[PDB]
Amino acid sequence: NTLNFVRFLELGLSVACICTKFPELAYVRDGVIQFEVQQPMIARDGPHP
Amino acid sequence: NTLNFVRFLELGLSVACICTKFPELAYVRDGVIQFEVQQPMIARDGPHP
Repeated sequence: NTLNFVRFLELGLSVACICTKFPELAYVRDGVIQFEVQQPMIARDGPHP
Repeated sequence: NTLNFVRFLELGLSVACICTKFPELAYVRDGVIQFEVQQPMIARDGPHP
């Protein structure tokens, strides 16, 4: 018998991740990702600060 | 992220009010509005007034 080979991209699970190659991953000590998120405002009056 | 800007008139609440600009509102002591409603009547007989 001959096996049926699966490629990772053919699967439906491949949508849940963003694959990227990186040859110099053995030299990396610690990687970080930064975020900047702002929020809207509601203007009111009365006994509300 | 980029904030999404909402304008008041684009809402469906804007049909519930008639907005108008008024620069000298702070010099209004007591703004006033009137109504003049008339009513019909029924002609009848008998010893009624």
